[PDB]
Amino acid sequence: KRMSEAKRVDTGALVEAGADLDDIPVYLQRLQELTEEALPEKLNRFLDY
Amino acid sequence: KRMSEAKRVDTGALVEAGADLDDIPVYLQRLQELTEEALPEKLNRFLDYLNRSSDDGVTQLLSHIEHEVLVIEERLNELNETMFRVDFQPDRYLRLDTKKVVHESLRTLEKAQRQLNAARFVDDNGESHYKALQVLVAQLRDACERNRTLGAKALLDPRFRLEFAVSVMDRQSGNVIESRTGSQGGSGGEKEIIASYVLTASLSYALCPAGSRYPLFGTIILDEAFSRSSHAVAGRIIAALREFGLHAV
Amino acid sequence: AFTLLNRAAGLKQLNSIDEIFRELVLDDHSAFDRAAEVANSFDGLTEIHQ
Amino acid sequence: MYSPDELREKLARQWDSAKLRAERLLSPGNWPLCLPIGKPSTKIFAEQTQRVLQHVQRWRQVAVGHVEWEAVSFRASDTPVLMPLRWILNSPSEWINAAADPVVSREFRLLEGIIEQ
Amino acid sequence: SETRTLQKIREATQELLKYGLLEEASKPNLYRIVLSHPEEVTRILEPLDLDIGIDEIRGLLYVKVRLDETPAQDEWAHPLVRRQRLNLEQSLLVAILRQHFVAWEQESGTGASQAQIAIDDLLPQLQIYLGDPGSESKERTRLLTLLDQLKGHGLVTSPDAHERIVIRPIIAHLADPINLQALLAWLREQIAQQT
Amino acid sequence: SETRTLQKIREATQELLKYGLLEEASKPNLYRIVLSHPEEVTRILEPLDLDIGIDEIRGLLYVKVRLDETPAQDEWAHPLVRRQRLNLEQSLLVAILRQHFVAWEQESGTGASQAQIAIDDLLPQLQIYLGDPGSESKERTRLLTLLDQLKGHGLVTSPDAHERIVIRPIIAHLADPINLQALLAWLREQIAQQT
DNA sequence: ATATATATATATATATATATATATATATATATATATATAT
DNA sequence: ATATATATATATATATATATATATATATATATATATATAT
Ligand SMILES: Nc1ncnc2c1ncn2[C@@H]1O[C@H](COP(=O)(O)OP(=O)(O)O)[C@@H](O)[C@H]1O
Repeated sequence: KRMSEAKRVDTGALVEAGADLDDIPVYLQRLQELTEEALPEKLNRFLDY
Repeated sequence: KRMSEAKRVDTGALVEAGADLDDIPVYLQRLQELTEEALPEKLNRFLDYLNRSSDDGVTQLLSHIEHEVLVIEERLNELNETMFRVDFQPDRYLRLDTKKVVHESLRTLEKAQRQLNAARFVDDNGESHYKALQVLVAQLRDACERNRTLGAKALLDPRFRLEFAVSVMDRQSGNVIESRTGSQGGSGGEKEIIASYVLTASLSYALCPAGSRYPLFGTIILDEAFSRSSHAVAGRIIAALREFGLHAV
Repeated sequence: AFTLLNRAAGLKQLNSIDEIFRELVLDDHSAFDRAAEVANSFDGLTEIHQ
Repeated sequence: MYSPDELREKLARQWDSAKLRAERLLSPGNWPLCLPIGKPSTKIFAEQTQRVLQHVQRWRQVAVGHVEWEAVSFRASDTPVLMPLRWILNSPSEWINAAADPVVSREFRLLEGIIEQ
Repeated sequence: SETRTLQKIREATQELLKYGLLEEASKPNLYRIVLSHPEEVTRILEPLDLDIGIDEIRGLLYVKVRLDETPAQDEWAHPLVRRQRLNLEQSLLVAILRQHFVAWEQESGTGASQAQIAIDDLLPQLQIYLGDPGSESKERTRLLTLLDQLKGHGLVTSPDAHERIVIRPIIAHLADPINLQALLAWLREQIAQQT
Repeated sequence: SETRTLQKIREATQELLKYGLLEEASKPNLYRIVLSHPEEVTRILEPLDLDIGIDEIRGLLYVKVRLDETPAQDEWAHPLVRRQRLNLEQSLLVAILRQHFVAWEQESGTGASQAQIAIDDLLPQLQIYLGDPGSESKERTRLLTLLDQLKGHGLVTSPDAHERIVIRPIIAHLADPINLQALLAWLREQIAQQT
């Protein structure tokens, strides 16, 4: 259920793999990547610029 | 997976539904309901309104514009006929001429129309019919938002569907000698002759009641006399005015 | 005729014969109004189709 | 443009002739039997668009016998459009189906019995 | 009797030779003539030690040096080719143009030809490498000098009224990524030279 | 599948196309190879609507167009062949070379001995009409530039150690020298009037 | 039951429109020569 | 002071676009013949 919910909101990355107990590693890799960039946490300084 | 997909596509009829087997009958109810009732109803609605729109659709507008251009064709002949009864020069009379406009938009509309005709006969429950209708209506919309543009004018205005010209006629043989102002020039003061003559003739015709050989009303107002013209042009104008029997002020 | 007359009182512009026809002799009767409502009803039909 | 009604009426008029019934039983060479539907032309198609489409709709719903179909080009149409041209009945049973009257059944059965009875 | 080639085939091949490339979008009739007898085109170029390159995804045809029993050695030494050899800064600007081309391809697909960039858009990209002459007009002259030659090879259109250029699809093959790796190696030997 | 064209035929055909005209005395091997494979060469060239003209008396091969017979373009135009209109000075020098080549082919044979003339002999012929340009150095520069341009046209060779050029046989292969004859008549008439 | 009157289906002819080929004008690219500026 | 590079002028040739004329195909009109229905 959770993988499908993630697929619903994805844009461009989960598009490739499916959703099964063998696909899992791709999801975690994407989460690690979107944690490295720390991107979602620039928001309230950029809304100033 | 299947039910999660269905709820993802769901518009909201399955909002309260969950994700486990026991909820399955809820989904099946919607499946059977949609299949049996909703789809036939919507099909009938759409096809019925399209059939109504088929008679009331753009075809009537196109026919109306064709009728208006036909009316213009009619009346121009009557004024052209009246000019045979008088002479623009001591040896000549004058004749009107017209032609069709060729701005490409009209040809595109022609193609869209001829394609739309066939699409009604396609056995698809009105699908291709609707597609062609939308495609054609696109032209009308675009012209409407740009009515000022000459292309939209030609699309919608009967006056811009055709062009006009005038021929010099031999009073003796009735033959044409020329169809152009081959003496135009100077400071542009010569063009006024033919323009003033034709305008005067049209005004003369407009004031003749049904079958009246004369106009019933004879007063005409010309403010500023001949400010633009030279000497002899005024004499020509006044002679023409006398020929039609008006009362100048 | 009883408005064309009023036009005659101010006749000064004679750029083209066909222009003179289109501006003084004929009438306009352009059908922009018809097209607007025709397309707007087509929108309602499009909603059912959608 | 003949609707199925006119062709059916013509077949019934033929049925009025006892000799035609007798020959169509005694001379199976009378079968198959067919009638034309109409002659489409641009003079009709050009402005009778909806009427022609509705006539085609009516003929589309016919099942008895068979209906001939093919595409006819017209000046106002960008491509050829399917049209019906013929309606075919293959056996006396089809002719009786078209006639569809109690007296028709009476005479058909009575004559098919008389020839043997 | 005589081995005269069919007139349409001769027309198409003559045009292809005259310009060295042929796009269906531009000249569909000759392109389809070529792809109707592409083996004929090959067997005619084979006498000349030349070969036909085909890329239908972009609707493109181009001529390429063939391999003789000797693979043309340095193929640019082939007698027929009228132009010189390619050389570095042309390759640099080709790489930048191909970068923009692949960006446009990801944006809207490969087969189309709408990609464009202005003279001023180009100028910083090369200015990175080539330094500043001291005046904007001089660097624009540099860029236009490059573009003239590259148009001479069919890579780009002429500088338009907006001071922009249109990428030609053939760049997909001059910037052949295999050839890009070979050129990267060649650049490494250039480093060795610098060493 | 289909076999390749023979290597030497390909090489010789490409060589001639590059040079337009060639001599057995220059490259006898290619000359003999082509003359032993004329059908193959013309089959190679006919798709281009091209062909070769030869002169064994003088020992020269040269290309020639082989379009369809006499189209409306009697002043022919061919895609692969861009034509030229040599200037009145170039035409004057060509007429001078034509007249002296005609004389040589009588006093020294039709290419039996390659047609020759000295720089100091050509210069007076030009000086008949153009006069003294101002100095001997200017005369030599003028004539040498024109002769080099003709050599690029494949008409003459560079002067030998004795400042004697050699005239290629192609001069005898011009199409319509009647224009050259009229031009020379006009020149001589003008100089006779202007003197 | 047969005759006749009328409807319609067909064939041919001619008119009209659309497609295509060709002729001509214009714009650009080559292209080559010469004159002038700048570098060594 | 000389040589080289560049820019401009002449200028010519080629390609492209657009308009008009011609040829062909399709459609429509008219006339005739045949089939069917009605009346005697
Ligand atoms: N485009 C043109 N059309 C017609 N005539 C022209 C045109 N250009 C110049 N002329 C001629 O040049 C003159 C223009 O008119 P001009 O005599 O200069 O005007 P005015 O003296 O009335 O101000 C006339 O002789 C006219 O015939």
